[PDB]
Amino acid sequence: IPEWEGRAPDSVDYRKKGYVTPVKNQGQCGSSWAFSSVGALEGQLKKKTGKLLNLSPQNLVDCVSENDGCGGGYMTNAFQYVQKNRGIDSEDAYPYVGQEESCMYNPTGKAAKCRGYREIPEGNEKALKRAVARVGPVSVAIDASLTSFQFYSKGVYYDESCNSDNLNHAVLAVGYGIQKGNKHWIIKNSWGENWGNKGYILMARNKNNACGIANLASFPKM
Ligand SMILES: O=C(O)C(Cc1ccccc1-c1ccccc1)C(=O)O
Repeated sequence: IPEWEGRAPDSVDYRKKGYVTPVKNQGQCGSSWAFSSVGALEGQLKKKTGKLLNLSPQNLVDCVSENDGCGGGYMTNAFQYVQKNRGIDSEDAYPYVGQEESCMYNPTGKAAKCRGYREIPEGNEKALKRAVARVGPVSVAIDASLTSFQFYSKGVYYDESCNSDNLNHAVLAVGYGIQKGNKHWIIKNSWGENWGNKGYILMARNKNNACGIANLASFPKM
């Protein structure tokens, strides 16, 4: 029963399974791509080794040379860096500063490795669902620019004005399900525990790829 085949469960929540580290705060730096990347790596590290450890977004901000540090970046590029670098440091060994600095990677602080990555077929929410169910938390990019998104508190978020072609923010899909009849994705943000619902938002699922949720989705292989 390969990932893209067979019975995917109705709901999944990796927070309940010890796959998800505490919600972080990226601060004034535009590094959600690095927080989304470390989130997906943290999930695979837990699955592979049984240990849950904060990995270093600053390691990615400083060292993934073609990403733009606090100016944006692609999670695919972050996974490729960890593969070619033969590791990524832990948060404790390479702590978050909130601004791009010179690369200070140290193998002594290495906490995970990467064997490559796969991308979800663009716009395909069924493939994203099967990936979350079979692999673990998946990095995704969304339009987070709307006031309705930024001041979300509860419920399943849907806004017809969300622009699936304006992928301005990277987050982590840690599960999916249904709430009062409304299908959703369970999304870990990087705006602190004070944002949304303890740092999380439920985003509409199977509603025409709302906010672009399946347009730039990927996971690392480990
Ligand atoms: O197509 C989607 O995205 C799913 C549905 C689904 C996806 C993947 C594997 C199985 C199912 C499924 C179908 C019918 C009953 C129970 C489960 C959904 O609509 O939630």
